[PDB]
Amino acid sequence: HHWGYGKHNGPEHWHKDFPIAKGERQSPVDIDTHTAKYDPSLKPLSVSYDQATSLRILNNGHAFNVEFDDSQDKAVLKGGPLDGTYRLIQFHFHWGSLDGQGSEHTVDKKKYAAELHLVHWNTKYGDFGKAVQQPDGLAVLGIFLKVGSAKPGLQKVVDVLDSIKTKGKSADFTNFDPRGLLPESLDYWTYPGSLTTPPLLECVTWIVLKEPISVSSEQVLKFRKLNFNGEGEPEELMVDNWRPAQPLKNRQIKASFK
Ligand SMILES: NS(=O)(=O)c1ccc(C(=O)NCc2c(F)cccc2F)cc1
Ligand SMILES: [Hg+2]
Ligand SMILES: [Zn+2]
Repeated sequence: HHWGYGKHNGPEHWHKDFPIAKGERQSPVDIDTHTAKYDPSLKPLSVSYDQATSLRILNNGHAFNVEFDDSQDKAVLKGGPLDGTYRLIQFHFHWGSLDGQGSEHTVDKKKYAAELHLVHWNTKYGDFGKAVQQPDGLAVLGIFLKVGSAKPGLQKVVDVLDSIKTKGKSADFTNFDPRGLLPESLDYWTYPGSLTTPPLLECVTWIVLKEPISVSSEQVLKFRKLNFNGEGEPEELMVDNWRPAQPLKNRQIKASFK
């Protein structure tokens, strides 16, 4: 049936319907800090989210996405290893059933409690659908979440989760500022990869921030109360919706710092 994160339809089965799962540039990967190459020609990241217009938050059965209006250059990502402008279309998280797991990428094999993905698409391609048919169509900003103190900027997201408990449910979510989810430093690692969920298209330039943000135990607890199932079906808690790290193969992870 449809792919999932369970025993019978999880990551290890995806290859059957999406053969690209065993490709050459799959994500996520483990970031070996001692092997990453400091590249002094990498420009600083430019995050312009001052004009961001959030619209809706939705539970799609795999995670919850906060969608933005990408009809024009309102919230964009430029600089870093990117060429051209990339528009923010949505952000979502991957998290675990326990605090010691949840992130997709790992640093020196270390797993974080969750990982935030800010999905952007290259404006040169006209629309998101075209962008996903190109090796440089997407840019995803990956941010790690570690359990500690509450992140004020995340609370609005946490408060609306009750409204979208089950698959298919959505709630209007305007005036949310994504800048409140950013760590203080924009230092990062970057490597060419893919979507971490089917169809696993290899169209992504991954930019993983070095500094993680802190969220309270109660904040991530609320993520865990979401459901994979739709209303009226047997309850399956939405936890551990992350894909294990893939082989790096012939790729180099570059760092923007030393
Ligand atoms: N975890 S992650 O790598 O950042 C990521 C980001 C975006 C998407 C997505 O937009 N799905 C849409 C989509 C389809 F549903 C079908 C075909 C192409 C797509 F882009 C999936 C995974
Ligand atoms: Hg592609
Ligand atoms: Zn993701």
